[PDB]
Amino acid sequence: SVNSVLLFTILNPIYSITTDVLYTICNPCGPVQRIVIFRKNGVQAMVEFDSVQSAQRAKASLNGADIYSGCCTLKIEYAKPTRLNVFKNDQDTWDYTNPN
Amino acid sequence: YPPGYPMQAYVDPSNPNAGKVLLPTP
Repeated sequence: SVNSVLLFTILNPIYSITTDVLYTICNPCGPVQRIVIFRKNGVQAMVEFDSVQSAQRAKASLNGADIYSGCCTLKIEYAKPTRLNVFKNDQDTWDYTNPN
Repeated sequence: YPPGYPMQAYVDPSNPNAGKVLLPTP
């Protein structure tokens, strides 16, 4: 089941993972609409793109890459929600279509 | 985007994103 929302599981997350880091690496793949980072048990993030085609370009380009050398290995799958709900813009969540 | 990145450390014929490094180290 394809989706415009991707789930990033960041293996060996040695460095700080923020919305600015994820926006930086994802938006060249395809336009990013929203980001939500979960920090409870490792680091997983949901990244919502403008379209399925952009999400598929992000998945094809980044799956199995390292954000930084030797760590932060990306496992990328389609997320369950088809849209993200964001109510605040900070280092953990951001909506690039809703400045607050 | 940081010059030179994403950087392909090596090319693995089995896996196009193995060896790919998205950003320089903080």
